[PDB]
Amino acid sequence: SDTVDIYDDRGKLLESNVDIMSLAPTRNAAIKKIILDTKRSVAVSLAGIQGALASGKMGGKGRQILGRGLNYDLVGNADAIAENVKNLVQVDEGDDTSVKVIKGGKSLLIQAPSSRIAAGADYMSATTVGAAAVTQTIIDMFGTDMYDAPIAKSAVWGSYPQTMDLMGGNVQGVLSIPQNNEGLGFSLRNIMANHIAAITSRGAMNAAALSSIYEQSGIFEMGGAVGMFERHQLLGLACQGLNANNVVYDIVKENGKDGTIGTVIESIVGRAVEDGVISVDKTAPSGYKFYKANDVPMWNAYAAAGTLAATFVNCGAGRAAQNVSSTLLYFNDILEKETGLPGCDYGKVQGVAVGFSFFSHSIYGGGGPGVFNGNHVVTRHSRGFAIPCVCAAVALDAGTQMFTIESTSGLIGDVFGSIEEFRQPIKAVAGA
Amino acid sequence: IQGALASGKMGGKGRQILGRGLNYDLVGNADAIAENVKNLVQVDEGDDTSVKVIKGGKSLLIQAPSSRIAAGADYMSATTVGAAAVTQTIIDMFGTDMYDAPIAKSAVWGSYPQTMDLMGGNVQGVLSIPQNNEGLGFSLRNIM
Amino acid sequence: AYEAQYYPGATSVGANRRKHMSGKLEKLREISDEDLTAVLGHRAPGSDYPSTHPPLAEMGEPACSIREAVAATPGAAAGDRVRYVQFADSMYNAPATPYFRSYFAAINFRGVDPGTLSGRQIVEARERDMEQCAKVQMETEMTDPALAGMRGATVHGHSVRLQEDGVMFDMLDRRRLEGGVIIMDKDQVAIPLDRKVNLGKPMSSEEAAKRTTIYRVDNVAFRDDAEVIEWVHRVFDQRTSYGFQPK
Amino acid sequence: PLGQRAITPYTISGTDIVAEPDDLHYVNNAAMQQMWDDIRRTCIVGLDMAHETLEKRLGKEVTPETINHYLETLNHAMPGAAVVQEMMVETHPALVDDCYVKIFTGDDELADEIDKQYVINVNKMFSEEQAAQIKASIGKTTWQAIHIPTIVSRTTDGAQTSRWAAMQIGMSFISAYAMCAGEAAVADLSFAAKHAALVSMGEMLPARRARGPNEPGGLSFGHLSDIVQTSRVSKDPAKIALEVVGAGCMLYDQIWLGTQYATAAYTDDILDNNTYYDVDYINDKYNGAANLGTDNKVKATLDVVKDIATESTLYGIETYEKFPTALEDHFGGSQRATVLAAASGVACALATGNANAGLSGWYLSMYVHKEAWGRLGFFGFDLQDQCGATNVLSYQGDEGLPDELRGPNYPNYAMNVGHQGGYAGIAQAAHSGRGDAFTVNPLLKVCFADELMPFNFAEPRREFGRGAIREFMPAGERSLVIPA
Amino acid sequence: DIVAEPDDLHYVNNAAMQQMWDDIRRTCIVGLDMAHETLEKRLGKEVTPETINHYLETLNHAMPGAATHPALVDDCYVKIFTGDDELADEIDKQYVINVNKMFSEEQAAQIKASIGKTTWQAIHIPTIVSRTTDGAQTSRWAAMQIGMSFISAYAMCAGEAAVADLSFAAKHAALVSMGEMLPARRARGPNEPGGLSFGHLSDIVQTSRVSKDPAKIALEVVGAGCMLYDQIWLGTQYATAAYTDDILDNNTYYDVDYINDKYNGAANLGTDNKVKATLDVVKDIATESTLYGIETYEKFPTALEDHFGGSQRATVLAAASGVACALATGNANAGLSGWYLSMYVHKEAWGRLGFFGFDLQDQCGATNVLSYQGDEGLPDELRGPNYPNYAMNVGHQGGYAGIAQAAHSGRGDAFTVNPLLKVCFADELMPFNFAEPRREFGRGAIREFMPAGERSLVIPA
Repeated sequence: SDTVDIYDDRGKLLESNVDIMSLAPTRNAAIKKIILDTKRSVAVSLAGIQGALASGKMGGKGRQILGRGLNYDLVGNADAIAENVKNLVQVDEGDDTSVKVIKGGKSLLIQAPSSRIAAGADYMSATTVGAAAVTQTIIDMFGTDMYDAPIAKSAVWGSYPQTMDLMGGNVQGVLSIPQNNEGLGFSLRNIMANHIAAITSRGAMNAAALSSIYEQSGIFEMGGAVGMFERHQLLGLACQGLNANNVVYDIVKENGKDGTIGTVIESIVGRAVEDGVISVDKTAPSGYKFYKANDVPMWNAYAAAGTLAATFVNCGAGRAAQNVSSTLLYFNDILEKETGLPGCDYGKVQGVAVGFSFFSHSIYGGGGPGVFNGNHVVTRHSRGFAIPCVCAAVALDAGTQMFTIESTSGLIGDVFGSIEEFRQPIKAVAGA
Repeated sequence: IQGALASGKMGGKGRQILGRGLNYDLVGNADAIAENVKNLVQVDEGDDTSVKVIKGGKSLLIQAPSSRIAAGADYMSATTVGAAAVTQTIIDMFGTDMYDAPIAKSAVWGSYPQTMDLMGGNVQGVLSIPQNNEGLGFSLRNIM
Repeated sequence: AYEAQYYPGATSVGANRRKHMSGKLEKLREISDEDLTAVLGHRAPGSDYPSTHPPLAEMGEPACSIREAVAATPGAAAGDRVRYVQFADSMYNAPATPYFRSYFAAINFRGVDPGTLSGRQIVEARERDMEQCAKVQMETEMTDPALAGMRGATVHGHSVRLQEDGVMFDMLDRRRLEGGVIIMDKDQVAIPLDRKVNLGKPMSSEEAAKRTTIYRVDNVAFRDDAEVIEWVHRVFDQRTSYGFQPK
Repeated sequence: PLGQRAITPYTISGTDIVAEPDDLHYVNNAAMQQMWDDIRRTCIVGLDMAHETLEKRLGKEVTPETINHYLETLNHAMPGAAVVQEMMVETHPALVDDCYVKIFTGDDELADEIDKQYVINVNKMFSEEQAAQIKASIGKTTWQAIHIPTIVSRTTDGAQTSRWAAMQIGMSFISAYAMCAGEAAVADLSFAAKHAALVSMGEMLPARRARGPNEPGGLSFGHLSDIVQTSRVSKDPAKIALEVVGAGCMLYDQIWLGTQYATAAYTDDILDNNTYYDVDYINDKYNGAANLGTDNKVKATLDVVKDIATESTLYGIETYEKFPTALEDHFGGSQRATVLAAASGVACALATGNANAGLSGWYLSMYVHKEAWGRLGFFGFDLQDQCGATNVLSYQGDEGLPDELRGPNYPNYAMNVGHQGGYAGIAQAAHSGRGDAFTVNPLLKVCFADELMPFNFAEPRREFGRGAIREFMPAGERSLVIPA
Repeated sequence: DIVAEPDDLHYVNNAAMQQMWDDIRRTCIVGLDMAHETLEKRLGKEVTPETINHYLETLNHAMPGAATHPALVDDCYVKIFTGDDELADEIDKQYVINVNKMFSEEQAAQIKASIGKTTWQAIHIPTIVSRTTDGAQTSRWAAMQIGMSFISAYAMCAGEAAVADLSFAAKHAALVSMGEMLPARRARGPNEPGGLSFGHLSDIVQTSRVSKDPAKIALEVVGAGCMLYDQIWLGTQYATAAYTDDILDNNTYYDVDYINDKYNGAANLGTDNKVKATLDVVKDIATESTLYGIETYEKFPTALEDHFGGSQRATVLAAASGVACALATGNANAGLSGWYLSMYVHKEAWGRLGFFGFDLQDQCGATNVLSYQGDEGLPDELRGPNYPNYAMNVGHQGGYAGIAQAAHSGRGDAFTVNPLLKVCFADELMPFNFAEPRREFGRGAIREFMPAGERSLVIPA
């Protein structure tokens, strides 16, 4: 039985002595609500549909159906579209279904009912039902000709069904299609770091925490937490993401003004030694203290918490998002050198950082840290202890990245930052 | 699983891993494996989880909890939780050396993760893997 | 509080690895700022520091706790571009190593991006930050100027055997030995410069073997330091055993 | 001066050159493979996002002379040659001669100072309204045409065409713009060159289908109508649509699916005769609607489709019954509905401007043919044709699509032969009747508007016939590295 | 011996590279026995060896699309092999592969015990077909061919329900493909280098059939795996990966000497003399292998200079250690643990490993070796380049295949994971020589390999 305390974005106490078994993705009600909202919610770019109907550009990248432009007025009449799409997406009368128009009508947010999620085998019910409801509204209540209907449909859907993705469509949610899963249960890992930092309004404690929420829900869905491994994952979820006993924020406030990676390592090894987690196994010649782990899930929790703390200290110093290609790597490498114990995830997050450095600093097409998710082929290996740091780095940036939050995630950010349990993940998961 | 462990035929059609035969009786004490897998699959005690044994102890029927379905985005976290629970029950009841853990794993999981499907693992659900869908929402119409 | 021991080993190369990780390095020579900026090569020497976004006091920051808790570097507070310094280190007893410069830059400097190749070692930071990091690397015993010379591309020579006067075989020569002391004119990028930068006198071969951080069967064999092989075996046994079952 | 066969030697439609049906297959004739190789090896990446990352994040000056330097660096680097100094292995020059890169811009002022040996200009390759449409479509943007080796795509697959591109793009930027050869700028450039600004004609397919990406299931009908450049060089819209019919029936019904009857959909001229008759019929009836022009078109109503499609099919039925010249093959009676349906579809699209009008004409054609003769094609023929008439003007999930975005990965069109080429021709005919510069993708009209291609995309059927009699030279052959 | 420049060894510049990948991508194996069970049970026709023979002359000459170009397509034939000698002799000697003839007695006994009494046909479609589009229509091509050959040879009409039952029993009941479908990003179809597992490439090469020294068999699979997986699936950058200048051979023979010195002959063939795999044994052999190779590099500076980049130093030390540990224990994951210990010991000895990402597969390497988590645990015989760790970056997979072969070659096994693949490529009529792959690239870099799939006869000069 492990009983952590919970601290918020600013290191104030939220809920004390919580059992870390209650923080499970399969046991915590708030994580269940968060992932059901990620399943049931989808975003509509009404201005995108209007541009597709007018200019004829739809169905993918650099495509335009020329000659059949439909001069419609979607942004101006956005509110009536919102009640009409709410009428066609709901199952019963006002069950849990909401359609909210935002930002003066350029966008829509569609919450599918909870019943449609439990009526299908996965999460794409929300995407398909929302896209079809929008298509049916813009056809029936703006008066589309019989032969003009497929243009109005492919203004909303993409090249679907010819491409298995709605490519060029104006309807998408946070989760992508299940055919785009690298593994089994990877559906809660198709969530790029720009989406997480856009959702939490570029908070760095909150983006890391909510990516921990998504990553450990994905890990439990993989069947990678059964028996004692469940405790091994939940200890890291408490310590790294969910700010257990204020450890990460305490280390950051200790190493804010002058701190480097080395001072973060000194703080975590002092905390590990003084808490009785690790002890001196043997002492070599020249007095090199060889260390052993009394609790290996807890030592991995400390190495994960130190990984996120070192991400904070090494990215806030430069105000750059690119440092977590190397911050994770060299934190875990100096941590292996310092104690003799293996780093976080027994080298898995170090390997993830190794490959992340190569695709974020070379001719191989990886790009900036803003586009990396748990389903990415490079960063999938660590069991949810790497991508929180990537989302924190993206939220911590100050404009040195062109593949930025706004350009690839403005729609998702401005629609999903309207939800309280998405801007404030720790306060939801703690419950205060 | 017993034939896979003794013979070495695991992870696909025609595959045989020679020399790593792990001789063990699984069908003889299938009740014990049943309560152990009920312990590892379940979220909490007395939930919507029931694994029951078939005639002769030749098979058992894992039903994952409703919460492992609610807490996952798709349908077949049940397959992975059941396969991992059976694998760890086999490891806990051998006393096997950890250099013979992968054999006892791929006898249950098949050739996954190298193959996108399990492909030879004795853990088998009704619906196909979500990557083996035809379109958006066709995973629930894959029953022959 | 916790006196970091940084590395295992009672040998000399364990001590030199600890000296490179800790930063308790002695200064052997001096490079001025005007020609150091010249040989970095991202700027006109003795000019204004450029920008890639407006400074943080002007364009503001989000409401972040990490931003309000981590004080950004002066080189980032002016919104400088992120530019780089990189080196190549010989395998014939160079004082530094591509990992161990990365360890040096990680422990001793705020907001850097150390990157280790087999022959390259890069530090990427803001302008005023990488200038200090490269300055501390160049003026100390950590860089032997005959051995650990600045390349920015076409870096071959970490494993190529040295010349008769102890310098790497460079396919484009930044650094030349003649006149006694080592001198260099180009930047790390392969473009020439008008000014000549003296570095200093190179270390001798025995002093290079004393100061190095490479286990070499010529000088300090890796096989005879059982203290560090025990470290490798312990961390590897822990990795394998806890990847089977973490208990 | 005597002889017997049991098979009619097919003259390629519109040409005097003739080939028997068992060397118009994609194994014997070489251009059948070469056109698909040119579809494979080609990808297009966009330069503006890469240029502005070089601009703001390095402080580097982007200018026409640096761009000329960058394209000469890339055009050296592309044929598998070393441009950044690591001791890499170079592909041999004699195996790799078909590699080049060429830009086209929406800004003519920028297009002037870039070296004309690396520029495909919109003005020199299009007419005035064509160029105005394409410059207005692509904006003032800079794009570039990537063509990787034919030997590389021939050896491994067509999914390496975007990856060899992004791997040899980034080395070119590094060598011509003096980056670090590995730093945080190169990731931005090479992710622009691989998933941000990359556009490729072949898209990904579901895993239930046992093929991969950049395979002709992903190549949409509008994409293939944009690939073939008959609309660029000729004015008669029926000729454009039937050239697309021939190219589609070759690349879709013979390569993407393997009794090889469907060669006759572009052989022996039945398809043309019918299309020229009903374009004359539309010009006589609907006041010259099917001539080139935008406002002369009739609105796509149901009765217009009914009249045009019914009249075209009764003309085809009367032609066949009057001279069953193309009949009497051992597996006869199929490729008898395909040509009638293609004629009716092109006829419906050339009058209305709507491609789904052409589809509805196609399915009306199959119904009229079936209930005139009491038989419809071979065994597996009217899966889609019996489905299709209700699937064209729908807007459901897996049903609603314009022809223009449709392709062989469409659910009805996945597994049956003899259908997709007529769909490509219909999607072309919807726009060639109004003289559009492009149908769906304006990038691929410009990208394949180039004469250095070993294939000639001006007339694909002329090239099929030209290769069918062995004066076509392909590109991906291992000429030197094998013994003699 | 005949070694040449690395310039004419790159895979596009070398014929035999291309022809062995074409041979692997054009071959499929189809089960034949339960089609005969269908024919016996509900077609009323008694299958005989004469009917089998007539089926073979129908199917072997039908490959070029007959009832394509006869001349172009020639590298096409269907052969049979059975694990049941009761019908293996009545079959014609021009369409049969005897497991007894091509193998030794105990290897043939293991093959027959693995497959039982079943009959399998080995199908090789033309190379031009596999070069035109991807090699994912080998299944569908051979499917239509064997369907046409049932309908022709056994005299049924087309279009019957029993013919439909035979149709499913023929081709999509027991189909053995080289690889399977691929996940999200690199979503290729079957019979691609991503799905070709390490046991499959161990079984495809046939040095285990024709040699008794497990070191040569292991290093042979190392060379074939390096070229195929790295250059084709991931390419390049010093492409001649660990099959030139024989440092890896020297380290492997030294390791066999060390194992047969310390342990009681544990590296020779035979499963009786195999030491059980503990961490101490892995640590001992892996550290001694790595320290020997490092001392060879630091002792001979010209070899430290010739391998100029750290990636190939790390790969040749790790592969030698991995094949050593696999021979000593008979366990393939012991070989993987030796590989990753060699990586870590090399890194700490020299303070430098590889090129930014050459350590992705290695830091999460040693921890994933003995795991039994879902996507983390797999025997090295079943692993391949589709494995989550090994998916995307060069320089590793060849040693990964050679380790699995070294495990199942140190104990003298007949096959690594498939006997169907082992017997299927045990026919010498292939253009490639799978018995000795690394000699054939010496022939393919000296312009002495004559592949098929060329189109010279149908194009002008």
